[PDB]
Amino acid sequence: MIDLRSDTVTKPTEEMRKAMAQAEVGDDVYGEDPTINELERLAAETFGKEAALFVPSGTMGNQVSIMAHTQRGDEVILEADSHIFWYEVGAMAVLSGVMPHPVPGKNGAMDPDDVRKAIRPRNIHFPRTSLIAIENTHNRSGGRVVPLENIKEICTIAKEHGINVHIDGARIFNASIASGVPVKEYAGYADSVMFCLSKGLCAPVGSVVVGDRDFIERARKARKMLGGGMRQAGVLAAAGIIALTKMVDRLKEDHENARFLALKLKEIGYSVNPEDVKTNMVILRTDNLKVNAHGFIEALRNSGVLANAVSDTEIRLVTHKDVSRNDIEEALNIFEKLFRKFS
Amino acid sequence: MIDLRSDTVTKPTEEMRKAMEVGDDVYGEDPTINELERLAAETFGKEAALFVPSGTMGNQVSIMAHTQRGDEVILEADSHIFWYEVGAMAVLSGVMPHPVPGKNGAMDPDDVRKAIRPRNIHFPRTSLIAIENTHNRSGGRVVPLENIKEICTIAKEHGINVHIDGARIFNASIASGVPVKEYAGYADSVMFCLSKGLCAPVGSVVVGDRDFIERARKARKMLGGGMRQAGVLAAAGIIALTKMVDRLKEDHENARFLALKLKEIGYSVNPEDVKTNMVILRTDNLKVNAHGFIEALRNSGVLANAVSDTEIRLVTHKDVSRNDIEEALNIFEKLFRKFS
Amino acid sequence: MIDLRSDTVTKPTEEMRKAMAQAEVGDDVYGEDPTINELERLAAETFGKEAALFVPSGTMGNQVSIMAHTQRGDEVILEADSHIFWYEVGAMAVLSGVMPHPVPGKNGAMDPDDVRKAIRPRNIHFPRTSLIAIENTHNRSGGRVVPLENIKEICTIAKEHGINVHIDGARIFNASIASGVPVKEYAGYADSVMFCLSKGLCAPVGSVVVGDRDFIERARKARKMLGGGMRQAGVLAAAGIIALTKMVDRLKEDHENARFLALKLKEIGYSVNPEDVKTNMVILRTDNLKVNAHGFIEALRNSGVLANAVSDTEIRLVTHKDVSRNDIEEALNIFEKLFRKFS
Amino acid sequence: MMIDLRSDTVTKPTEEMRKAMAQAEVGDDVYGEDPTINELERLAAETFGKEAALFVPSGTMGNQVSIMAHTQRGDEVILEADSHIFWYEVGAMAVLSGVMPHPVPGKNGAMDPDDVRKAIRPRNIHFPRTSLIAIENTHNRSGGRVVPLENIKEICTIAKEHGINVHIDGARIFNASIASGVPVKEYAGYADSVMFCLSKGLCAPVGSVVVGDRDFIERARKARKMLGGGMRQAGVLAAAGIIALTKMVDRLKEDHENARFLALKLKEIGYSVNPEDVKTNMVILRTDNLKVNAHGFIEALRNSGVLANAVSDTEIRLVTHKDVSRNDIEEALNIFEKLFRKFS
Ligand SMILES: [Ca+2]
Ligand SMILES: [Ca+2]
Ligand SMILES: [Ca+2]
Ligand SMILES: [Ca+2]
Ligand SMILES: [Ca+2]
Ligand SMILES: [Ca+2]
Ligand code: NA
Ligand code: NA
Repeated sequence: MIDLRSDTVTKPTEEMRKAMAQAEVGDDVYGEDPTINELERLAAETFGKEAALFVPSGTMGNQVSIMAHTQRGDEVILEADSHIFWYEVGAMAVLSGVMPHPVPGKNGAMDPDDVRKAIRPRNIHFPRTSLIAIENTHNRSGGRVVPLENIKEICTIAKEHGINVHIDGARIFNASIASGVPVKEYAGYADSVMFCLSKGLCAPVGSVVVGDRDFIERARKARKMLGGGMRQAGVLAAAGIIALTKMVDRLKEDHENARFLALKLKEIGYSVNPEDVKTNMVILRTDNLKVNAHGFIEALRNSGVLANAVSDTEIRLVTHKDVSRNDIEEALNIFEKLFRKFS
Repeated sequence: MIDLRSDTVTKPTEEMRKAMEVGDDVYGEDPTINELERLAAETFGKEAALFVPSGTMGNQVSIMAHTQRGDEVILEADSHIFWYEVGAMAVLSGVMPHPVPGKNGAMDPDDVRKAIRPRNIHFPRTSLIAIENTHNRSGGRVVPLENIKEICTIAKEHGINVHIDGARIFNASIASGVPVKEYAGYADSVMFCLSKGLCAPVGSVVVGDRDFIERARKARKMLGGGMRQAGVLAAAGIIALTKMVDRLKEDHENARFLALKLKEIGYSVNPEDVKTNMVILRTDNLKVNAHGFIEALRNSGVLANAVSDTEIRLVTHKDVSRNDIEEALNIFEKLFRKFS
Repeated sequence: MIDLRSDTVTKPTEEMRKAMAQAEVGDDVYGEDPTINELERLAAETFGKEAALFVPSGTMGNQVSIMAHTQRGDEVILEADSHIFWYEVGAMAVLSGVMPHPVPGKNGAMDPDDVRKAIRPRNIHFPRTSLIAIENTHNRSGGRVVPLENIKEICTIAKEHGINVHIDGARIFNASIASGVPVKEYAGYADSVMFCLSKGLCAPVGSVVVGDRDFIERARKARKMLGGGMRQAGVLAAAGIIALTKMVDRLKEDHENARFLALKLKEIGYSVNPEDVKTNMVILRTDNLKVNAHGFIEALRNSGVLANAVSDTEIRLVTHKDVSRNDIEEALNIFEKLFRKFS
Repeated sequence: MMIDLRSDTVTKPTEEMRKAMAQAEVGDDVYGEDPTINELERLAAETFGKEAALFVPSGTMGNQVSIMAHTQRGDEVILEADSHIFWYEVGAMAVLSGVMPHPVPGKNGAMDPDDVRKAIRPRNIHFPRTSLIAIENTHNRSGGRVVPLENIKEICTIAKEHGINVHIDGARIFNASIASGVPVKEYAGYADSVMFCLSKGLCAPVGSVVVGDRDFIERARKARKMLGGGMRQAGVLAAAGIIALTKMVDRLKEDHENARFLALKLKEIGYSVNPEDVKTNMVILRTDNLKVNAHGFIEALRNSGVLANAVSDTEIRLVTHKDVSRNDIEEALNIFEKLFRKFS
């Protein structure tokens, strides 16, 4: 089918499948897997950091980072619509015993003044603000790119207060492709960065956390506690190396396809705003249709297109490697036919 | 000094000092604690009650008794549980707060409904909604009974518990005319303070169903609130609950007078917003910010707390007489000349 | 009834009642209660430490100490039969996220070599051992006194590893009166000590934690989090000062009464060991009786004597200010009658 | 290269596994759409006679999500005093679940049922609630010892009477089964949940599986999401797991035969080992009759081409697995014989 549900559904490339088959492995618990070691070395190098740690998921990447940055009772400033707050099962409270301090943002960009104001003064009644998290290409807002200046401004505030900064860069390469800002530049204004290998980059499993050597050592211990300490994970790391080193540039194609899809959907008559499409996500409202988002998703599935409803009136369409321009053209033919039925 | 920092500074009345029969509460044998809890449960129309050393403990054992690890707790964005309880909900219960904006403590029921998490693997389970009555941060504002009723209805629909942080619920009752028993009927649990406007030296009480209170009592033991001959404290608590409620009206009168007169001097206050024992004073029209003005106030005989860089909270209580208020106003008058 | 269940049942003396009624108080949250401040000053001085913190209970005292000494995932070495492990509702795991590491002891004295062996090596699989707790006048062994030499040897081991030492001194003054070792000497070989005011010292409520200034500041914030931050607690502190300054010497009376009780129980024929009784507790075994401990407790209760069973064959008898020699004599007459019935 | 007797975790994928992983049919497991993971879980559930199963990236995660699903904050978990959950899982039970471990000493990994019974907390405000009893099968620390089915049966009876959950840390449960002749479904029949590893003796590169009732597995799956074990196209890993379960269990007998040979021969040389205690893939060697300690002996073995781990200042653990052949065992033995001349 034509899967526009998310970029998480990307499948391994033929190059990845071959590398997994001949991957050199070892027990990572002993630090003896050569491929995992190389993946971490490459990731550290790529983001200009001292060290890196491979994890089974972006969620674990964010959570081990929070654990490594905080102490029980601490508070973590984060954007009110960020993944760490909305889609990580309340893990920060259970695993680290910390409280989130949601700060509103405009498409992922928290006003530097609101962030500075959310920092807790030193008082017996108050938690200690020890971490500030920023999400780049903010998911909930529709894959928007957080301006480099916003990140730089918040980094300055953090520095003045002795507060750590973590960038949830699950889709940081999409941000870099859209903005022209190198990932090293983003990373320089953060103490840690988590980036996904299993979304737009097409690896089957995993993410990576990069940061200072001492922070990574603490995160590695947290990873062991959480259950992310695998054995011969080099099989996964082999695909990860290809994802990191060879699948970044083509993300531009996903952006082009998302924009083309949006422009054409608007032409048909669907409620979409092509001007809001900055990366690989398109938000489709169903207010003008005879059925709501849930009913329209079912009609789409019957015609060969998969998508998710994110509310009763909104559907999200996400492009990726496994959605070609031909697939986009085919999907548009289907959307055209469904508009005749449901407008 | 003229202490306007909080109503927590109230000292025991002579009758409280004399009242302060005991036993070991761990064995449930302190008769005065037992009578205090019996009286509290009766007053709020609940099955059981639990004495605790502080309102923070009262709120926290209630959260522990209402939730499981990983749950989410809907609460007002400027509520005490979120801002002034040291992140205890995350450490003690492993729960995540889900702040919802409110207008003077009143969360729009529709916003509360939208904050409830659907059943999905990525989401915590919303198991509790907390409402703070006479919302501190907004100036000791009274949350409308209709707001609480509506939220209770939503909670019922979804099978979610409701906890009322009633640290100053009697102040609310006195101002609104709504009996505390009526407020409590729309909640599963209520925590109310004995150590603030009611003048007891120590403690608060949590009221609710018998099974919830049993869970809260075990949580209290875990937290370290299981005392021995606490009847010494309970004796003052009974007097606070049974003899000190009516006079809260005097604190409201003094707060309103203070606010009215401060407005006349020229300070940035809103006398029409003052319905209980608190006055929010803004410093945007002064030459110094809240922290600087608090220091000046201290040097002239007046104690108050800054609640932000531009806001000061003034609180009245039994130990601040009308004469004290008049004396404070003379001081505020002099300081307006200096910093305006 | 004649209460031998625990020394927690002690009621305030007339002196304490007057002091509580006349207590000079203030708001302790602002550090303004003069009586709490004097009690803490006196407590610190008495234990030879720079700071102290009054708490509502010994459990809170131990738990805030654990919170202030550890970080999530740490391990706490403690005696296998200690109160922190058995009677504190699993608080160490919930509040501090730490693991207990039980070590056997002989009457509360953990073999120093066993303690050194229980310290975890630096390995990703292992928690960090950051605290060693020692209980003085170890309850479960029968109110036994831990030798100063034992604490001294453990202190040296702790210093070598950079590990903190906490003494659960709930009944430390009973230990001091029996051994002749000043409480400041026991405390000199520990980082922190918690002692109770509400047991043998007769105060109605509370305990105190003593230690270094930084540690106490962290313990004070932990106390706020747990809910032990009270307002005009000077009412309780007034009785606390009398407990500390005027009720220590008379503990020797409780020790004398416990010894007399044990000797006479042995004379009657009960299975007791007077040679093991050096403080205010007597362990009585029901081995030679036609009933188990629980059934014996019931028989005692029906005859006017209260006590607790500590196992299916052992019951604990505890003396205190509120059980006089006359009461011990009357209890013995009852014990004599019951021995004829169940022996 | 060196003879690695450090652990069975070092097993490398077989040629068949490598091909199945690279060519695995995958999908997004978060949506429950990876066909290979789904088949691995179906097969695992069936093998253990349970309704459901959950793939996890490690045995530690398997145990921890099970503890999370079986307990509430403040609960106590009875477990053997030398078990992996207590010693080698980074204190995770306290941090993740807020539960207290209640160690019960065991005899060769087996806790006496009456000691388990006595460890259950009475209902009292001072005591945590005992909600889970964990049993480790082929108990590692004692030397890969096999816990009898009757021990597990008796504990199950006690747990049922008290309404307590039972979890089997079956990291090496197939080793127990091969040695005892007891099908794994029989061990599992006396437990609410069982975690078993695919990445040790079964030779898969990554992961373990938890089996149990549908509702428990659903709760464990949500715990897995929270801990970060919710992967995407994990079918790549599951492909090797299916082969581990279907083709690598019977040969564990070879690992046991190799360990028995190793022990018998080490005894003949003069080392302090007990061949009579060796029934699975582990041999405990004490250094009591050597003029060196445990760590020093490990260093000497390393210098001679043999890798092992010290588990005490006087104990070393030798583990056999697919990647150590009988010829490798003979080589190690010949070296052990000589190093016996140097250190005795
Ligand atoms: Ca993927
Ligand atoms: Ca007061
Ligand atoms: Ca007492
Ligand atoms: Ca007499
Ligand atoms: Ca392996
Ligand atoms: Ca050979
Ligand atoms: Na911590
Ligand atoms: Na729970």
